[PDB]
Amino acid sequence: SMWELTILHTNDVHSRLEQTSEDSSKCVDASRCMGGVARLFTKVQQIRRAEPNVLLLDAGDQYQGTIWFTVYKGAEVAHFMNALRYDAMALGNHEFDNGVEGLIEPLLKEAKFPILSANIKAKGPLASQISGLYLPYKVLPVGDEVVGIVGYTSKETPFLSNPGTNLVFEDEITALQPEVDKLKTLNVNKIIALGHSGFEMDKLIAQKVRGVDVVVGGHSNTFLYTGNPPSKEVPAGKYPFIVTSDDGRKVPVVQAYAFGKYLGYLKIEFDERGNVISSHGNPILLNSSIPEDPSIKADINKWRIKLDDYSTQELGKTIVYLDGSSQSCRFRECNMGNLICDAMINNNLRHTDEMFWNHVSMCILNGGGIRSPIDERNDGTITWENLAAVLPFGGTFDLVQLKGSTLKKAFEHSVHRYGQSTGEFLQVGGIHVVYDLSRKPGDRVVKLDVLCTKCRVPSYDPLKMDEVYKVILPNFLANGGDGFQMIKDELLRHDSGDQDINVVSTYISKMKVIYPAVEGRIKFS
Ligand SMILES: COC[C@](CO)(OC[C@H]1O[C@@H](n2ncc3c(NC4CCCC4)nc(Cl)nc32)[C@H](O)[C@@H]1O)P(=O)(O)O
Ligand SMILES: [Ca+2]
Ligand SMILES: [Zn+2]
Ligand SMILES: [Zn+2]
Repeated sequence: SMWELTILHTNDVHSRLEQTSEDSSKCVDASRCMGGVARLFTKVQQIRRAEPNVLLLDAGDQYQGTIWFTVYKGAEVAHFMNALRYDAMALGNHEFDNGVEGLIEPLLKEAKFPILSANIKAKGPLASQISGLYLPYKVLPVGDEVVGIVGYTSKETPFLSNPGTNLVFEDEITALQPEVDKLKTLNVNKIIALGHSGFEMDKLIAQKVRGVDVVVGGHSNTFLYTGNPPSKEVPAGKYPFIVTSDDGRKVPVVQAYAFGKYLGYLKIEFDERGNVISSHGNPILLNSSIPEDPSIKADINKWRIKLDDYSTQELGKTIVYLDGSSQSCRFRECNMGNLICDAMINNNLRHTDEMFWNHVSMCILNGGGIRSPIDERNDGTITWENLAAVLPFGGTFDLVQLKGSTLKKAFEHSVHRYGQSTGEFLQVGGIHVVYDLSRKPGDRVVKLDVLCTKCRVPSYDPLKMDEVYKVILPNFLANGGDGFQMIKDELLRHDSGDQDINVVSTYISKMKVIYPAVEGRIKFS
C-alpha cells in the first residue's frame, strides 16, 4: 500500500501580502496581476478539499520587501500566515533583520504554527526568553500518518542580518543529522527538510543527510519547472530536481521562485517504510484566473488603510525600464544601480573650496540590496511605494574613508564567488572597474579607475593603493555586511548618512525625467 503526500510551499514571499504585477512590483492593472495571500488562500483550499494529505510550508524570507513590513514589522506575517493556516515555516535570514526582539515579539509569539531551525542555537540570556518559540523540528499528524519537518537557516545570516552575539549558526549538515536520527527513533519515516540556505545547500543536504526524503528550499529564488513555464521566469532545472544521495536514494529537491507568485506543489508517493517511490508536480502560477478569497481580501483591505497614508503623488518620470532585477544587478552593470549611485553622489554635493570640485566622487552599492525593478509603462510614474520595493530595508547611505587597498579588496570580494547570484556584486558610481573571471578569486580585478576629487575637471585616474578615498555606500556595507569585513575593519572614517529611499526620491524629484544607461562602469575582459 502507498501513501500520497501533497507538499504545498512558498519561499521568499518578501512582504508581498497584496497581489502584484508580473515582476512582483505594485499591482496596477488587476486583470494582469498575480500572487498575494488572498489568492494563495483560495488555491490552498481547493487542494485541501481535493487532496487528503496536505502540508503548506514556508522556507523563510517572509520578512522585508514592501511598505507592509516597513509599517507592521512582521505582525502582518504572523496574522496572514495564521489566516492561511501554514503547517510549518523555516526561519530565513531576513527574519533577523530587526534583531532577535523583532523576530520574537511580532512573529514568534503571535505564530500559531511551528517555526523551525535546527542549526540555530541560543546562548546566554536569550536561551530563556526564546526557548520553545522556535524548534529544531516538528512531528505533524497528516491523516493517519506522521511527517517530520526539520528546519534549517543559512550559515551566512550573521553577515546578512542582525541575529546578534547570543545566537550561533551551525553548519546545516552537522546540525540536521542528529535531529533526523532523533526523528527515526520516534517512528517518523517521512522526513521533510524545510529551510533557507539556497539551492546548492539544498542539494548538499539531500545528498549527505541520511533519512531526508524531500528538501524544500529558499534564499536562491530558484525557479524549477517541468515542461513549458507559464510566465517570464527561466527554469534552472526540472521540478522536482532529483539528487541521488550517498546511500542510493532518489531525493526530490524543490523551490518556488519568490514573491508569492507561485505556489509550489509536489505530490510524493511514499511506501509503508517512508521511502519515496515517486514524485511529481510543478509550481502553480497564481494568475488572475484564480480569484482572491473575499474574507482575506477584506482583511488585507483593512490593514491596507494605514498604508494609503503614503503619498500617491508622482516623484518623477522614467522613460527607461529601471532594471533592478537580480539577474542584471548581481551579474553585471544595471541602470537601477547607476541611478542609486548617482543619487548618492548628488546627495553629498558640498562645493566648499577651490581645490576640490567635490570632496566625494565615488559610490559602491551591493547589487543584492536592489530588490525590485520599476516598470516605465504606466506613464513613467515613480511613486514612493515603487522606490520602497527597490530599497525596502530602511537603511542609510553613509560616507566612509577607505584606503585604495581596502577598495581593491572590496572589488575582489564583489566577484570572489561570481556565478552564484549572491548580493556582494558591487554596483558603482565614479568607479570604472574591469574584471577577468578566468583568474583566481582574489586576483580578478584587472583595471580599477576612480573619478578624481582633488581636481577642477572630474576625470578617471588609476586607483592608488595608499591614497585615502571618500566613498558613499550603504550602512550595511559600512558595518561589514555581505562579507565586506575589510570595509568595517580598515575604514578610517564613518559618518552617519541620509535615509536610503529619501536620497533616491530627492534625486528623481530634482531630475524630473530620468533615463539612466548602462555605460561601461563595470566591464568583463
Ligand atoms: C543569495 O541571495 C539571497 C537573497 C536573495 O534575495 O539576497 C541576499 C542579499 O540581500 C542583500 N541584503 N540583505 C540584507 C541587507 C541590508 N540590511 C540588513 C541589515 C538590517 C536589515 C537587513 N541592506 C542592504 Cl543594502 N542589503 C541587504 C545583500 O546584498 C544580500 O547578499 P535573500 O533576500 O534571500 O537573503
Ligand atoms: Ca524516509
Ligand atoms: Zn529572500
Ligand atoms: Zn534569504
